Amino acid sequence: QVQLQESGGGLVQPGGSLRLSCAASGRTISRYAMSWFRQAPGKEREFVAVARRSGDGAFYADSVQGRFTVSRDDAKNTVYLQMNSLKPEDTAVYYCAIDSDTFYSGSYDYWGQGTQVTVS
Amino acid sequence: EVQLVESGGGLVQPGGSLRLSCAASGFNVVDFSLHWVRQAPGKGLEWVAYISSSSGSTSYADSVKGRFTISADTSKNTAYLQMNSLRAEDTAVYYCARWGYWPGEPWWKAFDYWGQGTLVTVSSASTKGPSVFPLAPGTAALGCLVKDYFPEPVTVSWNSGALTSGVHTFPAVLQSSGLYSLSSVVTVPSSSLGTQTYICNVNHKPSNTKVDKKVEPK
Amino acid sequence: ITYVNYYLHQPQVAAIFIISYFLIFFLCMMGNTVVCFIVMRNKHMHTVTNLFILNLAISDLLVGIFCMPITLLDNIIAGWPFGNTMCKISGLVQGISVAASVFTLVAIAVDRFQCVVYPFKPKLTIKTAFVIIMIIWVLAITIMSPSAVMLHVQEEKYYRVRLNKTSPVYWCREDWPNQEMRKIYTTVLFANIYLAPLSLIVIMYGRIGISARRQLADLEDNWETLNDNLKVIEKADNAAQVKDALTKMRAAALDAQKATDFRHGFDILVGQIDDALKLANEGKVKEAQAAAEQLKTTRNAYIQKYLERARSTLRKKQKIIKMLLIVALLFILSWLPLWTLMMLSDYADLSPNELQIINIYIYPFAHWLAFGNSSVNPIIYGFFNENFRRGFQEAFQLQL
Amino acid sequence: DIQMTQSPSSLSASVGDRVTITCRASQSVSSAVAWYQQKPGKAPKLLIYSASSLYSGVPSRFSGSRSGTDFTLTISSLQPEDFATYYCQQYLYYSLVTFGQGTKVEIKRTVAAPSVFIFPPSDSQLKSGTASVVCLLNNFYPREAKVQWKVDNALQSGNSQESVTEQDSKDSTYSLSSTLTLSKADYEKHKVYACEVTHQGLSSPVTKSFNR
Repeated sequence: QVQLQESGGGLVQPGGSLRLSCAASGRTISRYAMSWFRQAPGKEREFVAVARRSGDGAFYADSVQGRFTVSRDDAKNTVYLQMNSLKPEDTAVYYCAIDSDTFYSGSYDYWGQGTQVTVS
Repeated sequence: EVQLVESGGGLVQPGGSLRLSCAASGFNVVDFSLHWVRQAPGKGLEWVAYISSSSGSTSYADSVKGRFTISADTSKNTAYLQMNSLRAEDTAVYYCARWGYWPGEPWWKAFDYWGQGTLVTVSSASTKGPSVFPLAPGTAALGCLVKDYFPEPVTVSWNSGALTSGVHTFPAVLQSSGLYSLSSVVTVPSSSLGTQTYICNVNHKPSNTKVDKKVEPK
Repeated sequence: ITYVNYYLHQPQVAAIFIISYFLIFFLCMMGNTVVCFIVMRNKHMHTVTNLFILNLAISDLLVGIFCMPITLLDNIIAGWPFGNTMCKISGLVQGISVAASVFTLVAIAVDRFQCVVYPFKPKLTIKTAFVIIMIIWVLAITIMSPSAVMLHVQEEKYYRVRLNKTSPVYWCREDWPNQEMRKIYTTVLFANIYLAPLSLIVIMYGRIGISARRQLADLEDNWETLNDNLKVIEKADNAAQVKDALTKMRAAALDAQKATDFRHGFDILVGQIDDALKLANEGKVKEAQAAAEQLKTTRNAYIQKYLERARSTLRKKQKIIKMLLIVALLFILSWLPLWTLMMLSDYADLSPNELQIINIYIYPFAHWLAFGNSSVNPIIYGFFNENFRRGFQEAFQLQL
Repeated sequence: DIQMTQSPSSLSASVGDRVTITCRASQSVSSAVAWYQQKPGKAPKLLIYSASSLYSGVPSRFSGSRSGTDFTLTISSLQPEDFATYYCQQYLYYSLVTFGQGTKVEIKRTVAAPSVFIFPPSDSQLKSGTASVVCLLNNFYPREAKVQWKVDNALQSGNSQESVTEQDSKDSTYSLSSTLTLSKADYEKHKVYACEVTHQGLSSPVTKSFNR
């Protein structure tokens, strides 16, 4: 009974920068962990990053490590994926996800439609 | 140089008796209070007892009151913790630590020097050898299960130590029967499965067994 | 082509103007003279803060001698009767003293911030205060020497003053190459001298007020934790809550001792809490209460005197800070009309009638308020210190 | 009785980071708390005493401070030898000592999903009357994966025991092994045995199964 909507995306030249943002409506987020996944044409829902609860770290995949940064604003119940230096390999549909486990076991149940990020 | 040395820790049956000795060198036990602090395997530190031989004041944790007795003999400059009616949750590594007397820095420096810690194990299990079983398998995992052995120490190697890449030997987990179980796995290329033979050599010194089990694909 | 009499103002308004200027001049002279006499005569007075107060008195004396009578004679007479040298000396001295006063106030506030917020730090010595005063004077010299070095008296041909000798009027104003440089210099001086020190002094005095109040609150809480838990031990029935009461007493005793012979008394008190704690651990409460009842003897003989003396310094320290806050606020409030009038006449494009009203009715009043501030500081010092009141009586009795 | 809560138990950090560990005391003890460092297999070492004072000989990067009943330890530059378990003790009286729950500072690393393998019991083990199936998770960094055993789409509890290795020295990644033990009679009843793994780096659970 809880959904979550994602914004951002579009056509960006190589080396550009995008700030995606997923806001979840119907439930609180400060007690959970918000992850970002990527699905490219012919690729099976690759993990991008994850922001744990405040006071816990934010972890990234090796492909996006050092370039992407996942911020978390609990006032609006939203999480941002600031993408920098967008190479053409980042062209994919980006999904947000919220795992129902407070121990960060990775139990993803609510995803959303995702936003298409095309780089040339 | 001051030094706390613990001794006497050993395997005992539940409800048995043990006597830990903490020998103090460098300093005199008259000028410091000696504390016993235990850490259970996989858990955190917890304070057990203390003695102050200057005033002979002893105190114990609520979990060990009436079951542990702490004494301090200053002629030999040592402390003793007699643990009788030992339960299964008393198995832990016990450290003897030194806490000075009020006032001033010696009191404010709490537990500045510890001992190396002696491990006590309280279980009714008997010494028995392990039963090594194969775990038949880009890359594939392949290992052996070493289960139903006591006491804890056991060593597992692969190809007599020739194979060390990708080898994971998981920590032993205490079974419901008081024995121990362990798994030693290794990730090897799929091509090596058909040709190279893999053997895990398991040595259990307390039971004096050196069974080596070869693992094959199916 | 306009003839103007030697005297311009009406005799009544001129009389009230000159009498007000003479009143503030006499007040400044008397106050600064008695302050200097008090600081020099009594050796116990000499401290870092009192040395900066003496520096403030010297700067106010410089204003009173080289700025106030000259400005009064400039206002009563048409134009500037004095030469260019007198005008440049007056303006330069006024600027130097303003900068010196601001920097001395900042140094005083910084010293009291170190004294209150971080009392563990060593107190500044007299030599350090003296070299700080010297570098403050050097900074004032190097920041407002351009006003003196670049100045001139200009002759205005359209207005001629006569008594029966007619001569074109003269006026001394900063003849900058363009108004842009004058405006930028005035704005940067306003930012460096008025605004930034205002913010620093206000925020630092606020932080001092926070720090000063917190110290006394914890001292009272620790004292009342020891006192009320002692009554608990007397009325306690079993050994579980005697241990709890003794546990609360021990933490308060350790905390109170941390607050800055005095530490020795807390060494004895904590040891007796341990002595009562051993008896409580053994199980029986009756002898632990007896050991706790002897803590009252050391509390009265070693802690009551500590608490009353520790309380005393705290209260006395606020009054000095409050006085320094008042003198800083009155300085800032007195110089606010001058700076805000300069900004309004420079940035806010007003009507020519508005500028005409500003020059006639607002500029002399703001100038008087800033100059009258020099006569305010001695009043604040005398009314907020009993020591200065004693100095006032001693000087008056000696000279009268 | 004086509870000492050390909340930031999990601390993933890299070399050069400034890590902070907070500790909350139930009662208003004075600045009488100590911070100890314990590396695995060794005794604790005194790092901080009196809640602010650095012990002699320990590196100056460690620094403790106190505000109210909140005591915080800080490492300004996390050297590679600063990865250990840190304990927060309160020492108000000799008989009143309560350590904290301990915080394990681990090496920050990129997320790796586990590689999941399943091993059915050997027939040699079946000759003994017991059958232990084992599911292995290989090389996953965040030690938060969850393994669930399904036997004919039935989830069991109380019969699966798992052990995870320490962080690897080479690639700083964890490895886990979960063993589900059953009797031979209880093993021959069912034919399909599966281990299903959920990881924070996994979009969907990885299910490895075998038919008996």
